[PDB]
Amino acid sequence: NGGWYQEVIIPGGKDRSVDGLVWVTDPDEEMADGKIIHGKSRLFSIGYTTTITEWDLEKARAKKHASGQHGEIWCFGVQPLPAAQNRKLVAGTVDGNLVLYSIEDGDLKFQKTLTRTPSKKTKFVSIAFQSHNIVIVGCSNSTICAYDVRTGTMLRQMTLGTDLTGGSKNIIVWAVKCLPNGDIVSGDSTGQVCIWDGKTYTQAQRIQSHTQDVLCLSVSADGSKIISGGMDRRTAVYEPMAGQSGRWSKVFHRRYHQHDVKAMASFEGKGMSVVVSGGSDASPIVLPL
Amino acid sequence: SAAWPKAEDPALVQELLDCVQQASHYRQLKKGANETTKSVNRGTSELVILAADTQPLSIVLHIPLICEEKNVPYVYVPSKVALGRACGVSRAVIAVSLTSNEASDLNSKIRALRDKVERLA
Amino acid sequence: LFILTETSAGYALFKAIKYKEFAKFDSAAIAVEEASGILEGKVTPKLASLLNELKDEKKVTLAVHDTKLSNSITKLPGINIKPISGSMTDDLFRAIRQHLYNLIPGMEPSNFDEMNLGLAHSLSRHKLKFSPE
Amino acid sequence: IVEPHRHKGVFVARGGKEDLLCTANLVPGESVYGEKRISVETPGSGPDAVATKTEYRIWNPFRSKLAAGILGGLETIYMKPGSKVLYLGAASGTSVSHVADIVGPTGAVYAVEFSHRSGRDLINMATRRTNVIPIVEDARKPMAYRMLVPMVDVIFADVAQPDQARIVGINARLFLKQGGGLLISIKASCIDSTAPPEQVFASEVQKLREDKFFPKEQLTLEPYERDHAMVSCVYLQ
Amino acid sequence: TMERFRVSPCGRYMALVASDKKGGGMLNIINVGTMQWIAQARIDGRHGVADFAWWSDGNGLTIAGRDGQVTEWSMITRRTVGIWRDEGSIGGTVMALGGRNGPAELGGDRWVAIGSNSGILNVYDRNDLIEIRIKKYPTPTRVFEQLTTSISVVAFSPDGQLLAFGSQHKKDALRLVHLPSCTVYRNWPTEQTPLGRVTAIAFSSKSDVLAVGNDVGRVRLWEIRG
Amino acid sequence: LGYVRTMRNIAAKELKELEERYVLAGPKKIVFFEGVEERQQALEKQKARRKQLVLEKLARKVKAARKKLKALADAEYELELQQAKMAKTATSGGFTKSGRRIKVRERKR
Amino acid sequence: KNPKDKRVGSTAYRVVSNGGDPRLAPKAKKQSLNLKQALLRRDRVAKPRGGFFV
RNA sequence: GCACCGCGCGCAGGGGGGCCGGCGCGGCAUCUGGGAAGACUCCUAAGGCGCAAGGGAAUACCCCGUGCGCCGGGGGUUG
Repeated sequence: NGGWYQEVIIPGGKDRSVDGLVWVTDPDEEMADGKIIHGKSRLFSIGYTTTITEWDLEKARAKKHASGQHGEIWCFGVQPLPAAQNRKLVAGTVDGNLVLYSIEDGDLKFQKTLTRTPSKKTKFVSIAFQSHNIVIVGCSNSTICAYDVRTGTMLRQMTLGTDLTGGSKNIIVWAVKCLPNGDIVSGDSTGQVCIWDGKTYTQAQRIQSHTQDVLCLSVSADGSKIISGGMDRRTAVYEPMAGQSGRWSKVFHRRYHQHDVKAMASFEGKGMSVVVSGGSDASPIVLPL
Repeated sequence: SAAWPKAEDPALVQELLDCVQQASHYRQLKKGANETTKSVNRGTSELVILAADTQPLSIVLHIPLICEEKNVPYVYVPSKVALGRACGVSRAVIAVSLTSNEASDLNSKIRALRDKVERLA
Repeated sequence: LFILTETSAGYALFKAIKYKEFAKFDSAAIAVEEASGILEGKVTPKLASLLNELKDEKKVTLAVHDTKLSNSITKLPGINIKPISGSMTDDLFRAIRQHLYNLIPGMEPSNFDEMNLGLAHSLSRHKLKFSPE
Repeated sequence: IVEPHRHKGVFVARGGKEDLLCTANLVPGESVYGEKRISVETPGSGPDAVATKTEYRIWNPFRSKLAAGILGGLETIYMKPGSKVLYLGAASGTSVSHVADIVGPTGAVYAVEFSHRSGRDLINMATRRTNVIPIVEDARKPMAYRMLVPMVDVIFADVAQPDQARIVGINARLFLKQGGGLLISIKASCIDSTAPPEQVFASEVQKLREDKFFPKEQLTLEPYERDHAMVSCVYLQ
Repeated sequence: TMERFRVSPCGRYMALVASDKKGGGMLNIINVGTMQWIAQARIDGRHGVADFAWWSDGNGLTIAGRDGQVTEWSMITRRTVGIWRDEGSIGGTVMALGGRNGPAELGGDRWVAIGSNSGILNVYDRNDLIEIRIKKYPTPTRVFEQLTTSISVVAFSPDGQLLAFGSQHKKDALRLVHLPSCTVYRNWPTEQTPLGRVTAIAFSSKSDVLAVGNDVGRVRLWEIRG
Repeated sequence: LGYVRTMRNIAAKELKELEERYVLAGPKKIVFFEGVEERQQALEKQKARRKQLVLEKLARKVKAARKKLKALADAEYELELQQAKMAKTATSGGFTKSGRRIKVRERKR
Repeated sequence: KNPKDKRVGSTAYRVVSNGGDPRLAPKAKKQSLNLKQALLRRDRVAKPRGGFFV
């Protein structure tokens, strides 16, 4: 409740990094008498390898490893709740193939591969789920693909243009996330933030916000605020424009960090709405949301 | 259904139909189910593209057996009318089979395209 | 510790290390009905004649490695003893079939694999008519 | 002239310009899929000079995965006449007949094939040879033929699925003996068609090794096939 | 560039295709009276935007890109109404949009005509796109395969009774089509009708005069009389 | 064209049979070990003209059969280009004798 | 690390190696870590690093 | 083994290192060259191409104006 006490540090070895972190929290189970068993929360990570690691916070070391024959995993996420005991991780990677791992009953194993891109030069850099069965992935070849997890099919390939600010024509969608009403918010290599329609999968807005590329996004739990953190050490806050629906605009920006803002995540509960942004200056900055 | 190496990505479908149109201008193409079956049986065929919009789908299902016996890659595009006017036919073509030769930029495109089909499989 | 073993012919039970009892069968076309009855987990006469004791449940245990068969025979009220699923029970149901040469002088002093072959042919041709030709 | 090879149950036929592999036909006077066969007698019949007793079916390595391993330098095949082999992926009864002729009448080969047309030809082959039993079931579901398959000695595995090591893993946890044998044929263009095949094969060997096999050897099938490996390994010993 | 544009029929707006292809084309929409940017409509394709057309009430616009994706994009909600696909088009070249008494929420134009690079021009009744949901695979009212080269021009009559579509790359490749019957007129053009290599066509405001201008630089005029 | 197609089918069957016979006549193998000790023990255990003539003969037969199949395949391709050059309408395919490649972009109506 | 393989000329004898990662973490691929940086610094150059120093 | 009044040299090879310099394989945001390339673009010109004969030669290469065809330019009023 505003104390921010650092409890445990579990260090990895030499030549070992951590790129993505995902908690998997089960829903509230109920006993025979009306007592509440809360969700057991398991921590998964990737380390710029082909291996998803599950961490044991009780023993303060790594619990499990899983790996399939594919490239290095660059982004992953846990499928949201609509099933109940059958939840699955979806992981994008370098060479393209969206691998899909299974987690149930204390297990982490490489289940299958949904699809892969035709072009071998498509690298998957960010992933976010719109619903239980629709996965929105950003790619390096200027696309935001929207796959469907059950059959593994492809709903639509959203695209973005060249960057006309410098060279290097391929834009890179560094962070996608999904609003609660269905829209998709995506920060990319131009420092833009695009608002994509949820039903049609076309863009509805381009908001030029940053100068260098937007590296991480965060979306409020009720869908009212968007926080964008870029490589120009800049954090920008957007609220919807009054009147027309689906139109966002940048309320204000400020440079909170001293290097780029590589990751941030939000929390809103028990009288505490924060968003914690960690960058490359090792200082996690907590903003009130 | 029975069309399991389906080409659903529109970028890959556009690449397949562009290579079909280039082979059609090179006269390196066999159009139709019977001519496709003849090219696959004779073994001159480098890649074979079937169409999944066939109304009885079972009239092109014999070609996966001969391609499994002869180790050539087959792939399914969505629309037979698109395949037809990709070849330049003004009819609906349900199966097409594009062949190989000694040295071509088209042969390099064929090798890359069957690599992409093997990525689908 | 009642274990439930199903071979192609009959069942065995090793509760007290060493084998305790059995149930034998041979050479009928109701063997494929037994086979389908454990493809689902339905009522089975050999199952019921095995699990029918007269006293009570004396300790609620029946070790069957497939969870589907376990929670389909949980629902039967004929004996109301509740079974257990495969709690990584590899050692039991692997060692009994590797050391099943010890069992063969007990219930069926013979070689019963010809009806195993016949049931395999019957099931495979049943599925080949399920994909009819 | 016919000699037995180093592998028991496998024969070679030698001539002035050729060297062929062959097996001892369990049904003499009968061929299966159009294969050449040689009639040889044991010596002691000079006045008659009729090749009466032994009929040998020529094993074709261009249609067999296992026969491409034996001519490649497979040190052991883990099976002798009288063993028990589970054949995973029995495509229309091509190699499983030669494996049945290897294991003989006191051996038995359990063929598993999910695909229905190859199941049709497999059962129409398997009617004659009684030492095979065919199972038309998905190999990714071993509890559907757990009643039908007893404990085996060797698992042969030629199935074109990307979770080939997982199929081998569940079938070996349910059917292979302690210290058993595994001969698996790995297809790189089936598992990952973009990586180097050495890397694909090394990842599959590592998956078996964490799946509690012991990789003894790996050899490529590359005068006969393209980008195919054969891993010969033992189970728990 | 500013080469390709379309002014709205109400005269208030004007849309310009932005020269940025990269697997999907956008077009910037400009208020006519003040010459300022007011919107932008982006569609996904392979080479961008083949053509587009404003709706008849003047709000939205239908953008037919290359590789067959056609997109109805409204001006009121300022996002995409829907996306459908031309039947079997390996790549679109031109589009036109006309008639009256169409669907009320899709601009009130009845017919859309999309001509591809093979030579085939599909004509769809726009009351068949509504399944606001658009059908992802509508069927054409009529597929015209009379011209053999890529369809370069297409133009509806302003009262929505004629449709003239022509290819530039053949001498005298122009056809004239009745609506709603979708029948090609067979009595004109004849073998000796001096069309030339047709580069632009234009129907009159009362639709009494067809003007055809060729690659030589000669306009010729034809009274339409029914 | 029909005659060249039948001769090409016969010659392709001959090439397949001859290549099968040549392979049957004449970092490949990897053996794994648990440790350097077992590897060195196996290395201790490793420390403990007719075919040339007939294989050169089969190699010369294989090269002549490949030349024959390549010649018949080039003949069949040249005849398909002759069909394209003599079609009743303008069909793409083949080079002119000046060297410029024929490509017509009309559709077959 | 791992002992390098020894080739007789036909076959290759190699020690298996998985003794690097017991329970700790898998070692990050330096080729993939430098690729994500090269997507972050595309054509852009660094500013001069420190103060007055050679 | 050579010098038993000496360093060192000729040679077998066991392991690890400087991972210094090359080679091979793989990815590589861009940049450079080539091919293909959009059909508004180029398509060599008001003509060209093909097939089959005929005639001549630097005799491997080619050139020229008869019979069938395929386009193109120009001209061109609901045939």
